[PDB]
Amino acid sequence: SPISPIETVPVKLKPGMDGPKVKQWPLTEEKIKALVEICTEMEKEGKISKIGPENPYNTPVFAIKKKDSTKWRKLVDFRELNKRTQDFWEVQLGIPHPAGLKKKKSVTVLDVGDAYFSVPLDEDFRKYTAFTIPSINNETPGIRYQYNVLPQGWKGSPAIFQSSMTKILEPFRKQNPDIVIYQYMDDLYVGSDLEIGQHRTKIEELRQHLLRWGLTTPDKKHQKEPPFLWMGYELHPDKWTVQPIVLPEKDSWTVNDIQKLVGKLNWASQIYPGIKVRQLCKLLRGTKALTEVIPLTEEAELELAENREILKEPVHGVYYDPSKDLIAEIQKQGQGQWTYQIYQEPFKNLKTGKYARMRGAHTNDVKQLTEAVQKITTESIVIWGKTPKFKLPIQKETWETWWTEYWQATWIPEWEFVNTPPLVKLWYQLEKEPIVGAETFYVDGAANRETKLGKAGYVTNRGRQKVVTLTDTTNQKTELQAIYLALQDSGLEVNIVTDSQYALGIIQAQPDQSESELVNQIIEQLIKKEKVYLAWVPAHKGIGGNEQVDKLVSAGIR
Amino acid sequence: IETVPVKLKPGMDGPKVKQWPLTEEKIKALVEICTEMEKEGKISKIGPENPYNTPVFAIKKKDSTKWRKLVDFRELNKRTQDFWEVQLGIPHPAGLKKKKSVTVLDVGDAYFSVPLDEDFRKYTAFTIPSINNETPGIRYQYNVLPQGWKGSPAIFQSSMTKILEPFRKQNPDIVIYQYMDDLYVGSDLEIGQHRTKIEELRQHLLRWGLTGYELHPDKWTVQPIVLPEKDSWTVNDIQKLVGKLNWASQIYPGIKVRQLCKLLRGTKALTEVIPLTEEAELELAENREILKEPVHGVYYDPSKDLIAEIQKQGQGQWTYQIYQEPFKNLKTGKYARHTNDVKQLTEAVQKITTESIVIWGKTPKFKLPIQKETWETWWTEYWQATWIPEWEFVNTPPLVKLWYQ
Ligand SMILES: NS(=O)(=O)c1ccc(NC(=O)CSC(=O)N2CCCc3cc(Cl)cc(Cl)c32)c(Cl)c1
Repeated sequence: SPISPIETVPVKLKPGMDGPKVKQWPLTEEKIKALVEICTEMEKEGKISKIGPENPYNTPVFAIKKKDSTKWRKLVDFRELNKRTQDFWEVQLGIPHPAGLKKKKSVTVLDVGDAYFSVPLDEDFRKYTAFTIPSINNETPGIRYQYNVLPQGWKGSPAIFQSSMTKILEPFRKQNPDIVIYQYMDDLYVGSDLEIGQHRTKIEELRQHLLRWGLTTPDKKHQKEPPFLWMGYELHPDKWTVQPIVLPEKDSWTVNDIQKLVGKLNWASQIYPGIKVRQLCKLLRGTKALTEVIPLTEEAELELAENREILKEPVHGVYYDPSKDLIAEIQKQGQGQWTYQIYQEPFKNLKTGKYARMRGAHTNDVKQLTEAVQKITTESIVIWGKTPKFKLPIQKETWETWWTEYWQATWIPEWEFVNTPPLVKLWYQLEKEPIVGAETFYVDGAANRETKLGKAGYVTNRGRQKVVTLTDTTNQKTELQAIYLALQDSGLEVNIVTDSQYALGIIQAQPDQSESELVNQIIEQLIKKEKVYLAWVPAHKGIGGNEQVDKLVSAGIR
Repeated sequence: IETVPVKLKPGMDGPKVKQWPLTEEKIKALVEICTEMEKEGKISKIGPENPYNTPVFAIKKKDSTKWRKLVDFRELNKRTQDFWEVQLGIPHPAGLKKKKSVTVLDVGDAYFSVPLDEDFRKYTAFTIPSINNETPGIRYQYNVLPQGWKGSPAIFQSSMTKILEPFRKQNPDIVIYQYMDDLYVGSDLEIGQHRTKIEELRQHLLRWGLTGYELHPDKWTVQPIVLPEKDSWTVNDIQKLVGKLNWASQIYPGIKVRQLCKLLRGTKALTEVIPLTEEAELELAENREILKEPVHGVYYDPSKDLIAEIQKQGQGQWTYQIYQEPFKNLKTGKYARHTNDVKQLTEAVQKITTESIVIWGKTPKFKLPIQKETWETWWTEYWQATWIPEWEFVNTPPLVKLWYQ
């Protein structure tokens, strides 16, 4: 195997740090012998060099046998040198997504033989790679070598190799702009739109160019055939798709089977639309051991079932055509679950995906929709370098109402309404004005930090009044309670005045679902209502009936 | 030119900041710009042994087709602060905010002909990412003073001084202040003469390579918190009026509500009008009288950060406050508008920054009423300045919004 003549990459240890010097443990004779055989071969091939004992550095060597086989493998434990080597630049900051690859007429995969050994190591660095095959027992100085190429498991190898591969490809690229090569580890993906003709030719020219730099690769009849499996996907001449997924037939589920299931479904959801996972996830929370069986909830069951249904029979994604548009569609799937598909030509998907995240404690469909739009928008820029035209299940008017009045700044790239129920809508509006001839409730809550007991109640202005007690609450809780009462005892139209900016905040946002049971009840009230007007006053400022509901819930609490 | 030596703030090292994804057009634009600077020696490709990173973006700058490059050195600036600020710090003229006119001049081309200390260059690495991660980022570092790095003008200080010495000598009453890549030039001249002096000054710069847009500070007066006048006052209105009144003090030394307050007692209907006691009107007016007055007792403290908050007010309007200590406003104002929410927010942010530069010579840390991802994906679409302030993201208190209406 050749050792690329290419320029070296200068390497340093970390400032105020010196190379390693960890002592070599004593080995058995068979181990000792195996290493001698392995090393002199590497030495012959130029991969290593013998050194004196003037060099003061050392890294443990070990030798293991073979998973099944009968050869020996040499293990050099670079932990110590690794903790002393500088940091490098991140190898590869993301991986292409298949839905972003342009179609090529013809593509072939090359792989480099012995990547790391084919490339040299900064001279002034080799000395720190010193290792020692010891002699039989303590006696005798051991045999001592150091590396001349990139060692396996050293911190800088992935970066410098790939950095090297780039340097080496740069020109060929230059004089071949219409051929794309993708570098992954020690694979090359090479595609072009030339007829097989000088595709193979052009391949050959690549190979030579590589071989000229000390890099060797397979030849026709040696190279993988499509579909090329990779990073979990399946790549075909005209499509791509995730690698085969199998949901095991199973009587009993352990935490561990379900964790794995959830993982395959998630993965599956990049191209199988409608994949659901909530019910399954629900099972995992507050978890026990991996080996523990979990009884499958009935929703979890309908969910598992509808998932086997979807996976029943293959689905694939298409590749990307830069001369056409990107359309993204989103459907509300339910309990905070969103689903989406991206295509260029109606219904031939490039990819699919889902969004669920609970963003905040209380939220509404309109906020979720636009969070999904953001997340999909970022993904498009990464994958295609442009944002898609959106098609959303929400009227222009609804959107306009909401964005316009919301405190927080918002935006959405080009979209159009599409009529696919469930449609997104606000489930109630607070008034802008006080309602004439509707009862005013002045509500209030108070909690004792010690006892954690609380009172909550109200006083209206037709003299009505009420006060409830609560036994393990908080101020926040007593103040939602107080508003919840005022909503229980008032019928279709009501003005409510609280001094809780907290409840106000939550409610002005038109939440339509929450993690708080209490906040939900408040919601069904607000939806039953017909005209609610809510308003804030600062508490403990002798003021309206506020001062009364105050003393009312204070007596006893504080 | 022998270079000046630049060192980090002891016990910490270079920026390793992630590069936001860029759209195809901005990447292409960056590949051109970058191929050129390289040919001209401004920057050189680097190798994997440089682990540093600073994000890079492409913008336009008001009324221009030419894409232009913008490097985000916010992080680098923090890490070398000791250098640019208290070692080669640039004094800031209190006079500037006084002038009738201030013209702002891009002067960052100056920097590319001063070489960068060889041992520092690695700290200026940046990356041009590629779409769908198909190819590794193109990686570069600077060989010369980079635009947007607070080190550049600190170092270029004395040259700037030589360049301006003639023009200064001849115009004792014009103030010239440099901040990052820009020159602020303010005078009390009629506007024709002003514009004429700025042309004249363009010619000087023009003799050293360097190659306007107009502020009018001395007329940036208060955004006084406003209370309503109106005959007829509902229970609700008063309720609101004391909420606002109430909040107003805390910053406003000796605001009063007692009188006003009495009006409401018992538990009345909200929609019930009520008369007024004209001693309540006495408060109102003084309050008002006060509410239009410089905060008594609040002063720029040079050793503390500046903070800016911005509330969305609908109908294209935005309010904002600059302060160092909550409710101790150094300044407040509004900004007003085919313009969406993000576009306008970006404009307000720039405007406020540049006011903040003129007045204090440092930019504020912004609290933005917007979701991180939206901001980050959108802001460069409208950004036009050559600097970038710090920012956080927040949820406006419901009340703050109206208490500044
Ligand atoms: N040789 S072929 O049978 O005719 C054939 C043609 C095209 C394809 N696929 C494509 O056209 C799109 S993918 C492709 O060409 N490339 C080169 C560009 C980047 C890249 C990255 C990866 Cl991970 C995989 C591939 Cl297959 C690729 C395949 Cl899988 C096979």
